[PDB]
Amino acid sequence: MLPNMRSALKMFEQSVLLKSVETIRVDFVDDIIITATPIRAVVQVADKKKLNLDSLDWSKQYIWVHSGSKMEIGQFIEWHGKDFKLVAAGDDYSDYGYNAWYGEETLKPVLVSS
Amino acid sequence: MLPNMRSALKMFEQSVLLKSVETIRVDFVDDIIITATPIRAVVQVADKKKLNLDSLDWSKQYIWVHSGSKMEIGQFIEWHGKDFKLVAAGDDYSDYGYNAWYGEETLKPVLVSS
Amino acid sequence: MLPNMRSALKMFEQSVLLKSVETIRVDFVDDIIITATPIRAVVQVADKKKLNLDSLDWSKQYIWVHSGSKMEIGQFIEWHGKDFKLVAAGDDYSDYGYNAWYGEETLKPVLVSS
Amino acid sequence: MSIQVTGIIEGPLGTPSPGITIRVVSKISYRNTYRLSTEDYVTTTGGAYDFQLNEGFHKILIRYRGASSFTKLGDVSVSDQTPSPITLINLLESSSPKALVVKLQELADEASESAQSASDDADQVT
Amino acid sequence: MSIQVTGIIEGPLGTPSPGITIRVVSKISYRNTYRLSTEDYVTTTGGAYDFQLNEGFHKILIRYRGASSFTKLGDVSVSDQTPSPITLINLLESSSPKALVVKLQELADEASESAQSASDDADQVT
Amino acid sequence: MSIQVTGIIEGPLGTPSPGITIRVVSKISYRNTYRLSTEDYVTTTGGAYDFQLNEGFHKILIRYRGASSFTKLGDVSVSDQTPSPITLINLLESSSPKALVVKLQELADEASESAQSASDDADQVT
Amino acid sequence: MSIQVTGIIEGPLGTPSPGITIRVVSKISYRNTYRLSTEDYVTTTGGAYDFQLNEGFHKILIRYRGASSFTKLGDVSVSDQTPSPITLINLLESSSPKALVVKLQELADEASESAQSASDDADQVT
Amino acid sequence: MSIQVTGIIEGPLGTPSPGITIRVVSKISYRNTYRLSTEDYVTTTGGAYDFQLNEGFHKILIRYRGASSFTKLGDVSVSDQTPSPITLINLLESSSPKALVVKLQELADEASESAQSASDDADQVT
Repeated sequence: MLPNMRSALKMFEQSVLLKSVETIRVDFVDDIIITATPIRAVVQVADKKKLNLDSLDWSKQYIWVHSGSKMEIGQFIEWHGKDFKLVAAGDDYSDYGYNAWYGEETLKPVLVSS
Repeated sequence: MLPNMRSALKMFEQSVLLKSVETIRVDFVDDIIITATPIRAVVQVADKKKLNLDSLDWSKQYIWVHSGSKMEIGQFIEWHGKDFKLVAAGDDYSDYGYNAWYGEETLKPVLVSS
Repeated sequence: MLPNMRSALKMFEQSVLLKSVETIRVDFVDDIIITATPIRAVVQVADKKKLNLDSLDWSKQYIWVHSGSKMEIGQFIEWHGKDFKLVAAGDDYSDYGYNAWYGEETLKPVLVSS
Repeated sequence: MSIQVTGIIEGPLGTPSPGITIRVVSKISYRNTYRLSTEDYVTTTGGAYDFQLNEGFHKILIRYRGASSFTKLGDVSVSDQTPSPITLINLLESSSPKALVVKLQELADEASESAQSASDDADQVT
Repeated sequence: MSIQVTGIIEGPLGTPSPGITIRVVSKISYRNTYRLSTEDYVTTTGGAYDFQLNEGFHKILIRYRGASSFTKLGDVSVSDQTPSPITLINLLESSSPKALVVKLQELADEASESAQSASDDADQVT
Repeated sequence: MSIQVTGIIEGPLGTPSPGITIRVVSKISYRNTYRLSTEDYVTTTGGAYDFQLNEGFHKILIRYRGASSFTKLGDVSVSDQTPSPITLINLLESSSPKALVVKLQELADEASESAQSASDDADQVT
Repeated sequence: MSIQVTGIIEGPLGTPSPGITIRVVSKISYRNTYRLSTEDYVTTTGGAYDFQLNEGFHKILIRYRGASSFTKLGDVSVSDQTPSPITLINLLESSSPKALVVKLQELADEASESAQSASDDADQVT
Repeated sequence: MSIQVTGIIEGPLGTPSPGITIRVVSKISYRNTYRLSTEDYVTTTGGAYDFQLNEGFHKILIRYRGASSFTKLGDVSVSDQTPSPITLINLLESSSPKALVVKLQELADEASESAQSASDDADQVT
């Protein structure tokens, strides 16, 4: 019997939107439909969000979510005001009943429907 | 009496296929027969699967299996939908009754029989 | 009274062969006599044996033995099917009654007598 | 004999659009490496395709008329053993492996017939 | 037909071994046999193995009296015509991808030389 | 056809030892025997052994009465046209690299005899 | 005397194909470094090889007629002490070590025979 | 024949030592002796060691009255002809790979010088 952290994930839940992009192109012109779903999750900070140095300073908040629902990389997660690309340090205890990912705020505005 | 973690490995088991490739070549043309066996194992994530940056982004899931059966490097392990090359951070407590390995998803489709 | 981990080493023992090479040369032509002894030891994996990248991939298993008998660097240890050069991360608690070493499988075949 | 592949364009190939077009480029090893020979086929109503095909290495492409580019259906190696009345989706599954060199060793049969042709040529003199 | 194998398993010391567990498993979707299809056979007294094996591509494993894992002898491939009364050793030596290809190469060269000799003799008689 | 071996296992001090067990494991599968087909034979009184060995290829290991593991005695490639009343030592030596040092000693030996011949010849001419 | 190696190609050398071919390249130190002399030998039916061999450093290669390339059986150093009626698989095990420089010191025997020739040439004058 | 060694073990202070445990272990597969074959001997009163040592390549280890590990004095090599009544020290100094090779070099030079002297004397008489 595979251990299932699922029940150990409900208490800490939070509502959040999980979107994915399925890019569409004709004659090499970019359009992006969206797929958004209300999914369960839990959020903690992932890399303490610092200020990098460049020609202009920039900063991207990091969150790392858990959920009972599967989360592929090429998906975004919005919880407060800015979606996070599910890019890094993710791991799928899918057979153990959940999965986790870090998150990168896409400083672009949130993909509502396009 | 060498300690034997074997009994401490059964509970967490999972069915999985263990394959190996024995390349065959004539006049330097590549063909690959396959050897697949249903083997016991246990799977956890190994390196939290991130998104690397390149001309095109890519990502390879990492799993690290244990089993009572010996697992050489040049072998793949399929558990859900994509085999993993048994490449890294592996260790053989063979005399202690099991062995472990990290895994690299070969983004190639799974080697059924060729 | 110096503490002596020796008795805390017997349970985990294993038979193993400890060899050393005493190179002999005339007119700068290499020959190697061997000295092999059956010695007590205990084996664990040392660096989880990975697959390095080069023109051709290669991998050398790592083991790290303990024994009550002294083990100089320029010696090999065979336990299953391939001797290991006693190269790295070794330490001599000789006054404490044992010593330890990492091991490098010499992909050369095992030095039986030459 | 040369094969005749036919069916209804369907599934991963796409909707049965009654204007869909296919394109086969054949790699006929001509003198030094090979020669690519293109051929474009269209479809009747209901997304129906029906066309004969020569033997050898064929790369099949699919696209709709008025579309922007093709879609790589993929390679195939039609040999003297593939079924004749077969659909395209089915044939696409029998892609070209690197057994071709071993198939070269079919020449033994040719060898034998030459031998027999020599034999039944020499004997008549009596 | 589905060939049958007879042999007497002999340890290197002239003492047969009765309790050998041989495991034949198939990994090709071949007529009346499926991928990864397993089966066992236990040797009778005198260390003599006999069984009819359905043809296809079958890899064979051994387990001696008591063994943790399974020892892999190889992977035979049996076709429609293949010597019926055969030991398993001459099955594996004569039927395995490396050995199969190399036998094919051997045969191709033999036939080619035969053809050349026949052609030259025909020329000499003509 | 199988070969037999009789000998006496003298200890390094010219003292025999009736407790050693000699194990052979098949190198590579050969007629009637399979890969990794182990077998062990206990020694008899007086430090002597007399046992039958099949032809084929075999790792040979031994273990002494007080030993814990086996010692890598070597590997032998026995076949037909080898003498049937052969001891184990000579079989190993005939199918293993000659030890460096025994060759060196034999060289020194023939050298010493030649040198003595030369010196006595110089004495005789003088 | 020059040796004569013979046997039946078995085991790791491969199946006893009735057409298998071998090739020995001998490194005869001619003037400055050496000269390589090739010689190809073929086999009779049943995979049987039988051929004499000169003394010195020989590299043996194996391949089947109609195959794509050789296989490195390996080096060997046939000396004046290797057995004459020996199989090839057995001899391949007695590969060339770097004792050759110690072997060069067998010139002591030659020196002695030269000394004895000088003595038994000088003495007769009386 | 198998030589016998006899001496009196002496501590640096003129007092013999009775309780010495000498271990001889061979490490060459040699006639009537096996690789890694061990054997012990305890000196009797007066600190006198005497034993017939079978020949081959034998490394010799000391353990004094009470010692954790074993001191390695060296590795003798004994052949068919070798001085029978000999102490162990003159065995090890005169039989060890470095010493064996260097003795061979010495002997070869001696023989060569003898040969040249004989040839020059023969020329002078002729």
